[PDB]
Amino acid sequence: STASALGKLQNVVNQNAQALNTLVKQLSSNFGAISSVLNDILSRLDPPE
Amino acid sequence: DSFVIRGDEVRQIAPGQTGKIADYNYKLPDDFTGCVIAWNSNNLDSKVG
Repeated sequence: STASALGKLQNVVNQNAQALNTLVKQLSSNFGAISSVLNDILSRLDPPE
Repeated sequence: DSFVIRGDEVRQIAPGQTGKIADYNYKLPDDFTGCVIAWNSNNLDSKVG
């Protein structure tokens, strides 16, 4: 009946899942560029910039 | 390399340049190393007729 007794294993699983989630999330940032998607960058403007 | 061009279009002689001669007559590599020297020849390459 009582839950929340296996705190450590649940903590480990949650930490792993959260790390993976934020890693794949970080793919949608501009980082100071003008677009977060590379194909549009290639097909929108001139190669030197 | 040597040639004769209009005075206005000398801007097109540079790496990563777009234009008429830069795309249809003479193209420079993006990582070009060297020098370019241009000088007017109106008194010799131009005729009254």
